[PDB]
Amino acid sequence: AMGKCSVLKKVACAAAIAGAVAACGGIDLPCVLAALKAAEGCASCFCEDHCHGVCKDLHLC
Repeated sequence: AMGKCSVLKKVACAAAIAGAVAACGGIDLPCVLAALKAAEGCASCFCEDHCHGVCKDLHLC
């Protein structure tokens, strides 16, 4: 899903969620989502390519 992340901010979601993965230790989708969820809408950028197991659990896609 596009999310609250347009084409330009699709380049910036990696930075938005980056602070969340950095909080756990890499793309730990169930982990970063807890912190990244503050970015209501760019989490959708995060789980976009990670649309699987936990993403459905993450509750995005």
